[PDB]
Amino acid sequence: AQNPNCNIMIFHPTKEEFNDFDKYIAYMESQGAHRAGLAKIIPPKEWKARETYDNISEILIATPLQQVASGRAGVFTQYHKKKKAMTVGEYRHLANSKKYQTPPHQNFEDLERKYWKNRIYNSPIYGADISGSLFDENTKQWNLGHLGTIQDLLEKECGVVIEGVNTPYLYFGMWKTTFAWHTEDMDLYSINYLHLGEPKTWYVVPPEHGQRLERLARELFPGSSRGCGAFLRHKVALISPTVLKENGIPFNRITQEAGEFMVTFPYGYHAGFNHGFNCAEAINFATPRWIDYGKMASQCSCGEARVTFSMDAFVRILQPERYDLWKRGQD
Ligand SMILES: O=C(O)CNC(=O)C(=O)O
Ligand SMILES: [Mg+2]
Ligand code: NI
Ligand SMILES: [Zn+2]
Repeated sequence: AQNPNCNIMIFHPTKEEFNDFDKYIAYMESQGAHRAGLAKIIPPKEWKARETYDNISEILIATPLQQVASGRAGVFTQYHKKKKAMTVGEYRHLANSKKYQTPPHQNFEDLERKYWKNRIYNSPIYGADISGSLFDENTKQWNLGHLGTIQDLLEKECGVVIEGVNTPYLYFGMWKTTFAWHTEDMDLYSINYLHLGEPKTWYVVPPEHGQRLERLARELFPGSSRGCGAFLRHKVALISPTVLKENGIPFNRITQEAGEFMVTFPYGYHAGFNHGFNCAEAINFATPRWIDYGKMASQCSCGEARVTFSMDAFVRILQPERYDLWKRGQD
C-alpha cells in the first residue's frame, strides 16, 4: 500500500507531465497521495498562471465577511458578518493596516503559534467565494477555469446527463482569515492555486480517519451536533492542532506559498489560515474514484449549509433516498 502513514506528498511535475491534468491526478494517487487528504503540486519552472498581478485592484469584493469567533483559543466557532463592498485595492490597504497586518514573527512556526494563541481575539475580514478567475485564457496547463466539469464526469461514468455548471472562485485573505474544518460539497476534490501574496497554512485529516474527527467535533460542539447530524457542513468549527493531538486525531499540516497548487481529496477534512494579504483561486472537480464518495457523502438537511444550484443533481442522482429531505433543507 503506497503512503501507508498518510503523509502529505509534494510533487514536481515536469512541463510534459503538466499537460494532462487527469493523468497527473491519477499518477499522484498511484503514489498514495490521496491517503493524506491533501497534496502539494509545485508547477514546472516554465509555467505561469498569467503575466502579472499589477492590474487586479479594481476587482470588487461585493460582500466582505468579518469572521467573528466564539469559544476558547483552541476550540471555537466563527460567524460571518457581512460588510460593505470594497475593491481588491481597498481590501489590500485594509489588510496592510496596523489593525489587520501580520505581526512580526520569526518563521512560519512562530506565526502558527501566534495564530492559535490569538485568533479568537480578533475579527479579520475575508473576501471569500467570489466567482471569477485570474488565469490567463492562454494558459493551457492547470488552468482552473478550463477543467473538465463534474457534470461531464458524472455523465461519462454513469451515463446520465444533468444540469449544472462548475466555475472557479477567488479568495482574498488577510492575516488570521480562517477556513473552518470541512470536506467539499458531496465529498468532491478541490484544487487551490495561491496566485499571490502571503502563505496559507493547511491542516488535514486522512480520509480513512475522517470519522474520528467527526466524533471529536460532536464532543466539542455538543449543541451544534444536536442541531444537525452533519454540522461540519456549516463550515464554522475550528479545532487546533494541540487539541487534535490531545485527542489522538491523526492529521498533518503544510504551508502553501504563492505559485503553488494544493489538491484536497474526497473526504479529506481540512482547515487553515492565511498569513497576510493573499489571493487564491479554487474549484471543485471529480474523477472516477470520486463517485463512490459522492454516493456516501453526508448531508446537512437542517437548513444551515445552503449550497449551489449544481449540488441538486448530484444528490438527486447519487443519493435518491436522501433527496427529498435534503431538498426540504434547501427550501
Ligand atoms: O482557501 C480557503 O479559504 C479555503 N479553501 C478550500 O477549502 C479549498 O480550496 O478546498
Ligand atoms: Mg482590476
Ligand atoms: Ni475546501
Ligand atoms: Zn445542518
